[PDB]
Amino acid sequence: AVGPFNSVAEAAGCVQTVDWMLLVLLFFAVLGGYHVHFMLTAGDWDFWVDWKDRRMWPTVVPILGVTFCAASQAFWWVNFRLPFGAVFAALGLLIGEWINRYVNFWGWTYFPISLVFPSALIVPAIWLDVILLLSGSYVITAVVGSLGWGLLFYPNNWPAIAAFHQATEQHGQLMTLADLIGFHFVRTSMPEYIRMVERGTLRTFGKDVVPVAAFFSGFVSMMVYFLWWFMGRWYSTTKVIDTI
Amino acid sequence: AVGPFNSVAEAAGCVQTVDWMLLVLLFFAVLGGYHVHFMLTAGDWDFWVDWKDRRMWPTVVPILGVTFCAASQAFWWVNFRLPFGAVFAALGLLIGEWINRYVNFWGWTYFPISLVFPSALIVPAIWLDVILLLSGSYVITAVVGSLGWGLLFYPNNWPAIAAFHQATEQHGQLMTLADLIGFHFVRTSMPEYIRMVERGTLRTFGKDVVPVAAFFSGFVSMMVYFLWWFMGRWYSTTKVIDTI
Amino acid sequence: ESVVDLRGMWIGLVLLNVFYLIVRIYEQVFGWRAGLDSFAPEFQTYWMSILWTEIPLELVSGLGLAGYLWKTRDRNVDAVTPREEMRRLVVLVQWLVVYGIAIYWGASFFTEQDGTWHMTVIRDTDFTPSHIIEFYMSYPIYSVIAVGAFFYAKTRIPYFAHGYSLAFLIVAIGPFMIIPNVGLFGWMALGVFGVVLQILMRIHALVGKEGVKLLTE
Amino acid sequence: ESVVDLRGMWIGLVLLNVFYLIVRIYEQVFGWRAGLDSFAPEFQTYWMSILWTEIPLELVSGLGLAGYLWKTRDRNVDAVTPREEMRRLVVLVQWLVVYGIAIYWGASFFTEQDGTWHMTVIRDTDFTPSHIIEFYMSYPIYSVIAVGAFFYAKTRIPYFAHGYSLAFLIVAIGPFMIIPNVGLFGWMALGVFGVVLQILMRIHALVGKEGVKLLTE
Amino acid sequence: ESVVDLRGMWIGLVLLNVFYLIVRIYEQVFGWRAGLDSFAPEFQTYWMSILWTEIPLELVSGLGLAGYLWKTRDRNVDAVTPREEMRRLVVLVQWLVVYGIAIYWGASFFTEQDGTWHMTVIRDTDFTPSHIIEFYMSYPIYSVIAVGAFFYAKTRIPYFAHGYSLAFLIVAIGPFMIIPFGWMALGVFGVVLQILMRIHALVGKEGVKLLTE
Amino acid sequence: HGEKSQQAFLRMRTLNWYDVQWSKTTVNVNEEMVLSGKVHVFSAWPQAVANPRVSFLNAGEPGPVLVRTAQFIGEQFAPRSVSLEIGKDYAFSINLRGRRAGRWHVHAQINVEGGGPIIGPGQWIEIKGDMKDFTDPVTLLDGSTVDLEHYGISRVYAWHLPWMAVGAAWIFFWFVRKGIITSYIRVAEGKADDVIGDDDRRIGAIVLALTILATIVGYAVTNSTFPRTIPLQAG
Ligand SMILES: [Cu+2]
Ligand SMILES: [Cu+2]
Ligand SMILES: [Cu+2]
Ligand SMILES: [Cu+2]
Repeated sequence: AVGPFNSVAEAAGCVQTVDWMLLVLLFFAVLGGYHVHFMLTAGDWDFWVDWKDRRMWPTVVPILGVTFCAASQAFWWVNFRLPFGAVFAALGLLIGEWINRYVNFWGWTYFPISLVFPSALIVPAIWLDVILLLSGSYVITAVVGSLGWGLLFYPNNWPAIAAFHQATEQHGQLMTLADLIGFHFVRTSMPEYIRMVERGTLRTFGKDVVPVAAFFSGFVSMMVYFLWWFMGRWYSTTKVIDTI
Repeated sequence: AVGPFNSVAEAAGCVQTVDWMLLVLLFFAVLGGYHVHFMLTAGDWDFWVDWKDRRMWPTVVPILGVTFCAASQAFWWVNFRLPFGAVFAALGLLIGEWINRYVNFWGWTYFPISLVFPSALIVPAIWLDVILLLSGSYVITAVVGSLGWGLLFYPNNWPAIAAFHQATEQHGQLMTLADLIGFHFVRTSMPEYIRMVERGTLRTFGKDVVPVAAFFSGFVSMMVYFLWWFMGRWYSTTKVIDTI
Repeated sequence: ESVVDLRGMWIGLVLLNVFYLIVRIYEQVFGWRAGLDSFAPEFQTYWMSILWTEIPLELVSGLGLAGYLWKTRDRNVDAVTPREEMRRLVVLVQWLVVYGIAIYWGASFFTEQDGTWHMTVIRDTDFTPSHIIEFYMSYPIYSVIAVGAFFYAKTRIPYFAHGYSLAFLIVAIGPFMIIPNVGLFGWMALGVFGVVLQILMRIHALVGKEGVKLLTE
Repeated sequence: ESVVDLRGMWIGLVLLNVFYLIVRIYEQVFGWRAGLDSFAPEFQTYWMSILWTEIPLELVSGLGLAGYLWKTRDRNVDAVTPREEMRRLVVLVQWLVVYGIAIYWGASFFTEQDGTWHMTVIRDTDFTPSHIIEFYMSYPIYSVIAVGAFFYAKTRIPYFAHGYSLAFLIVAIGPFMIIPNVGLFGWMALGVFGVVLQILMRIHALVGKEGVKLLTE
Repeated sequence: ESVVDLRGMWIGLVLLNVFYLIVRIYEQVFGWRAGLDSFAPEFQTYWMSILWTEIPLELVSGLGLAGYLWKTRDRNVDAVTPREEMRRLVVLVQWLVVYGIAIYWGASFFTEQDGTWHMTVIRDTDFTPSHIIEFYMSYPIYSVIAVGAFFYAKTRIPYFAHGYSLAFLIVAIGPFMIIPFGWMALGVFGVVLQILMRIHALVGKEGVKLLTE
Repeated sequence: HGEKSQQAFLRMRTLNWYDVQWSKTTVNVNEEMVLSGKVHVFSAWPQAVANPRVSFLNAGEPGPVLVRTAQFIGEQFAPRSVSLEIGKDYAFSINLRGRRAGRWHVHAQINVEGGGPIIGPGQWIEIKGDMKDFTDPVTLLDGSTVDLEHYGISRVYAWHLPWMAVGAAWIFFWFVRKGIITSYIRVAEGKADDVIGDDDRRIGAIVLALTILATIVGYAVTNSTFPRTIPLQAG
C-alpha cells in the first residue's frame, strides 16, 4: 500500500526508528574517534587541574578541539542541513570524558574530581554551530566561527576554574589551590616539570597572557577548521572501488 | 606464420629473449634505486657489526626495508600477477650490498667481512610475497604481510649475528666480540657515540628489548607498506602528457 | 513480513554492555590488590589469564564471523526485492549501532581509563591491567564487530556486494592501524560518515516519488 | 629481416663493464698511495686529471647522443610497419638494459663504495677519489644513457614521439635531482615501471588475437 | 558613451597615497618623541587614539562597501551589452589598481617598516606605533578594497556573478589568514586571466586577429 | 612497585639510597605518618639518563592512598622541580596523611627530567578507617579553611552539567523538528531550504544570544566570588 512498506504506519514507523539508530551509532562513532585523537594530542592539559594554565592550555585545546567539530559540521550540514555538527562532537567528547573521570579517575583510582575534570567546550561549540547556521558558509564559519571558538574558551572555562586559583600560603611559599590539589593527591608519574604550563618570559609585556593566548588560539583554529572541514568531506565519500 | 613475426619460432624466440631483457633491466633498475635509498637512510646500521643492536637496527631496517618491497610488489603483482615482487627487491639489494662489502669494504679498504656484512632480508621478503600470493590482497599483505616481515627480521638475522655477541674480557671491562671487531679494525671516522644503538633507559622493563622492537617494526611497516604500494602504482604510470 | 526487527540488536547491546560491566567490575576488584606487581603470581592467575585467553578467542571469533557471513552469502544478490533490501539495510544499520557502542567502550572508556592507571603505577611491563582490556580486548572486539558489519553488507546488499565501498573498507581496516601512532592533525576512521551516506542513498532510492516527496514533504 | 638483433646491446654491455672494471682496478692501484693527500701533486696527475677530463667529455657525449638521435629521427614515424615497430621496441628494450646496468654501477657499486672510503680518510676536499668516480663519472654516464633511451624512443616510436611519456620523462630527468637531498618516504626514479609497461602495451597490441590469446593461451 | 573613464581610479589613488603620506609624516613626528613609552599618557592621545578609531571605522567602511555594492547590484546581469560589459571590466581593472597599491603600502612599506622599529624599541606591548599602522590600518584597508573589487565584479559581471571565481575568492579572503615554502595571495594571476578572457571574447575576429595581428 | 623490571645497572648507578625510615607502619584515616631518608647522587652518571639537573621527589604509591601534606629535599620545601648535583647526597622527607583503608607498599621516589622514575625502598603501610571520614583541610590567604577532598567540585558540576544538558537540548531539538532521513532526502532532492531558512535562523540567533549572555553573567558572578586569584605557580 506504499511499497516496500505495507502501511503508511509501517513506513513512518521504520523511518523514525532508523532516525534513532543512526543518530546513536553516529553519536559514538565520532565520540570514539574524537576522544582518542584529542586525548592523545591535547592530553594532559585536559586531565589535570594543574595543567590548566593561562598560556598553553587555552591555546592547544581550542586548536586540537576544533578538529572534529569542523569534520562533524562538514558532515551534518552539507548532507542534512542540520546545524548541530560542532555540538554533536563537543558534547560527544565531554560525556566520553566525564564518564571516565567519574567512573575511573575517581571511581577506580580515587583522584578528586577537582583534580581530574575536563575543559569546557559546549559554549564555543554553540558559537561555531550558529555561525554556520546564520551564514550558510563554511568559509565564514572557518573565519568568524573559529575565531569565536577560540576567544570564548577561557571565558567559558573561568566559572569552573576561578575557584582553584585562590591563593594559599604553604611552608612560606605561595600556591594556588590547584597546584596543591595536584601536589596532595599523589600521581605516581607526574613530576611538576613535565607540566607545560606558563613559566614566564622576558618577552611577556603585561598582563596580557590570556587574551593573546585566546586570539592566537582563534587565528590558528581557522586553518585547522578548513583542513578538517575538507577532511570531513573526504570522510563522507561514497566512492566505491573495484579491487584490493 | 604470425606477422610481424615470420615463423612461430621467430615469435616464441623473440618473446623469450625480451622476457630476459626485461627481468634483467628491471632487476637493476630497482636494485640501484633501492640501494641508494636504503643506504642513505638505514645506513650505517647495515655497514657495521657494532651497530646491529637490539633496539635501533631491528627497528629502522624493517621499516626502511619494506619500502621497495611494497613498491616492487605493486608493480609485479598488479600487472603480471607474478608473486615475487618483494623478493625481486630484497635480493636485489643484498647482491648489490654483498658485492660491495666484498669488492670494496674488504677488497679495497680491508675491513673484515665480519665487520661489514649486511642485514638478512630474504626470509621476511618471502613471507611478504607469499602473503600476497595466498590472499590476493595488498590490503591483507599490508597488515599480516608487513607484521610478519617485521617480526621475522631479528630471528632471521640471529644465525649470522649470535657468533659475535659472545663475551670477552678486555682490560677489566666486558665487551661483545662485535664491539671489539669495531674497536680493532680502525675506522677513520666512526667514534663509538655516533652509533645509535641501545644504551638503556629507565622505562625498559625486562628482558623485552627485541620483542617490542620487532612488534613496533611490524606495526609501522604497515603504514610504510601502504604508502609505497600506491607509490609503486604511481610509478607504474603510463600517462602521456602534452607539453613541458 | 516486517522490515524492522531489532531483536538481534538488543541481543548485541545487552550481551555487550553486560560483558564490559562485568569486566569493569572485575577490574575494580582485581585491579586493586592483584594487578600491581606483575612479578607476583597473583598476576598470572587474575590478569595474564585474560590476555592468553582472549587473543586466540578473538582471532577465532573474528574469522568465524567472517567465514560464516561469506558462507551464508546471498548468491543471487541482485535479485533482492525492495522490501528484503529494506529489511537487509535495517539489519546493517543494526550492525552499525553495535559497532557504534563497541567503539565507545574500546576507544573512549577503556582508552582514557589507561590514563588514570598510568598515574597509579610506575610500570612492570606493557601488560598492565588496563593494557590487557584496552589493547588486547576492547579494541579487537570492536574490530571484530566492524569486519562483521562490513562482511554482512558485502554479502547481503547489492551495492556493497560487487564493489568495496571505500568508506566501509577504511572503517573495517583502520582498526589494524591504531597500534602505530602510537604505543597508545591525524589519520582516523570517521569512515562511518561514508557508510551511513551509502546506506542513506539506498533508502532514498527504495521509495518512489510516492514515499519520497509526498509522504515526507 | 630480423626483429631481434642484440649485437648493439652487447657492444654497450661489454664496452661498459670493461670500462668500470678498468676504473675499479685503477682506483685499487691509485686510490691506495696516490689519492690520500689531495694537496700532494700526485693527486693532480692521477685523480684531478679524470675530473677535468670527464666532465666536458660527458657533456659533449651527452649532447652528441641527443642531437644525433634527433637528427636521424624518423620523420614519417606514424607509417612504421608492425615488423619495424617491433624491431624498434626491441632496440628500446636494449637501451634500457644498458641503462639498467649503468644504473647498477653508478647507484649501487660506486655509491656504496664511497661509504667505505669515508672510513679511510678524514677528508681534504669533496673531490676525493670516490667522489670523482661516483658523482662526476658513474652518475653522469648513466644519465647520458638515460637521455639516449629517451630520445631514441621519442624519435623512433609512434607513442613516445608526439607525447612525452610521463614515466620516461621522469626517468630521464630525475637524474638531475640526485645532487640535492643530500648534497653528498622519498623521491625516486623507478619510473622504468611505467616505461616497460608502455613498452609492454605496444607489444600486446602488435600481435593480433592470433599471437595473443592463441599462441600464448 | 566612453568605455574608459579612470576618473574614479585617480580619486582612489590620490585619496590613498595622500592619506599614507600624511600617516608616514605623522609617524615621523610622533613616532619620535610620543611613541616610545606606551605607559606614558602621550601614548594614549597620539597612538592609542588611532587604534580605537580605525577598527570600528574600518569595520563599517568594510560592510558599507559590501552592502552597498550588493544593493546596487545589476539584477538583470546576463543582459549586459558588449560595450557596457567592457566598461564594467575597465572599472574592475580600476578596482584592482587601487587594490594593487593598497597592497604595496600595507604589505611592503608599513610591513618592512616594523622591522626597523623593532630595532628602535625593546617593547612595551604589541600596540607599538608601527603595529597600529601595519596590522590595524594598512592591512585592514587593503582588505576592504579587496572585498570591494570582489563584490563589484560579483554584482556587475556575468561570469563573476553566478560562480565565485576561485582566484578571486582566495584574493578577497586570504587577507583574513595573514594574522597566522608558503601560502600566499598572488590570486590576482587568476583574476586578471579571468578579466583577459572576457576581453578576448568581447572582440569579434574583427578586433582580435585583424586589428591586432 | 615495578623496580624489579627496570634495568639493573641503571638502578645501581644513579641514585644511592640510605637510612630510609617510616614514621609509623600503621595509620588511621587522617593520621599523619612520615617517610624520610637520604640519597647519594652517583658520580659517574649513566649516558642513558638525563643529567639530574631537573628532578622531582615523590611518594611511590598506588594513587592517593595517602595525601601528601608536604615534602622536603636538600633542605627545601619541594612541591616543584629541583636540581641534584652529581656526586652529592641530599636528605629528604615526605609528610603523608592516610586516606584510603588497606595495606599499601609506599616508596621514596625521584624522577629525572629526561630519565624517568627512580624508585627507592618501600614499606607496607597498613591504613585503617573509612575513607568517608578523610578530610584535608587547607587555609587560604584570606584566612578561611577548605576541605580539599571536596572543595570546588560542587561549583564545577554546577557549570558543566547545565551546559551539557543545553548541548543535548540543541541536538534533540533539530533532530525532532526535521529528521535525519527526511532532511537527507529534502537536501538530496532540490531542497534544502525547506530544512532551514529563517525563522530557523531566528531560533539560532536567539539561542546564541542567550549562550553569550549566559557566559558574561557566569563570568561576572565567578569574578565576584573569588575576586582575587593568582596564576599556577611553576618552575
Ligand atoms: Cu598504558
Ligand atoms: Cu663522500
Ligand atoms: Cu613588531
Ligand atoms: Cu613496592
